[PDB]
Amino acid sequence: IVEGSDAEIGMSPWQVMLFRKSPQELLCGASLISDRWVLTAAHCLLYPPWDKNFTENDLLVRIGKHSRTRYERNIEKISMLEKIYIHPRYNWRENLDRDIALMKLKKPVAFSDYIHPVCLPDRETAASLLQAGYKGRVTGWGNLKETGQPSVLQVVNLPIVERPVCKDSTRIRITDNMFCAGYKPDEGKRGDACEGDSGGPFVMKSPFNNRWYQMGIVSWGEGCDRDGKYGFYTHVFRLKKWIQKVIDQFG
Amino acid sequence: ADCGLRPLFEKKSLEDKTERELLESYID
Amino acid sequence: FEEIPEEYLQ
Ligand SMILES: *[C@@H]1O[C@H](CO)[C@@H](O)[C@H](O)[C@H]1NC(C)=O
Ligand code: NA
Ligand code: NA
Repeated sequence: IVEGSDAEIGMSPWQVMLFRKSPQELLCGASLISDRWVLTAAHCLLYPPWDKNFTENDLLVRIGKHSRTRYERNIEKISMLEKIYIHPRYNWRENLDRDIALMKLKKPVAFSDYIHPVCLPDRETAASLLQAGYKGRVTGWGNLKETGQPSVLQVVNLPIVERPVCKDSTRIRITDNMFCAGYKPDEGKRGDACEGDSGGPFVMKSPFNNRWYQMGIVSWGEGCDRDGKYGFYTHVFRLKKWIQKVIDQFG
Repeated sequence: ADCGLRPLFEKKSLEDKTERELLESYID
Repeated sequence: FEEIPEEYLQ
């Protein structure tokens, strides 16, 4: 996260770190959506142009974390993966359309002060909140600058951007399964996700019911925090029928 | 049923340092 | 990164 701040303890108890076993390193962010299911970006797991194709045994999920590099004894919990499910129409060839994946954990994780699921949006909450100018919150342990790494989880709040502005900021074909967020050059304030934040959540706190909803997944960007560029996020609600199909079928 | 309610914040009626910025942006 | 307990890598 560029131009964010240190998270408060327990601020994002749904945040998940995807952790490579060997070499031991941060692969991506992710989020906890139930005691057995974790949501992330497909490109965190499968990206053939970079020879990336992780299997379940390659990775661990670390939940309840705050420190990036510490083993947070008595606080974090580490889970093994039972199965990865990538959206069948994830477009790794072109523009990362439908950049979404689920991971089922081998065992349920115990909830705590530090570990708690985020809600997924209904059609109504999405319609109400996914509006240009409305701000969400992005969290992660990724890079602090485009070109180092944080001691603890970082957080930044960023406004959703009008679709024509998103489209006019890039040569990439933008789809309805994406949205973009960030400040405009004339808006002064700054901030973006960056490498290593991929797969983590873009959340909004509903003013109707007090609950946090995950509206987006950190998907892609051209550099990080560049003037006139925006971060792009997977539109979770648009892909929720797939999410539900997977959870209904596989538990 | 309990999704999205944080033990150290909503469950104890404490607010984090920047959630108000989000609320102020929700102008409907 | 600090080493994690071996139980998680088996
Ligand atoms: C990724 O790996 C699996 C095997 O574990 C393989 O069957 C699959 O075809 C690979 N997908 C791509 C796009 O390379
Ligand atoms: Na364009
Ligand atoms: Na920018």
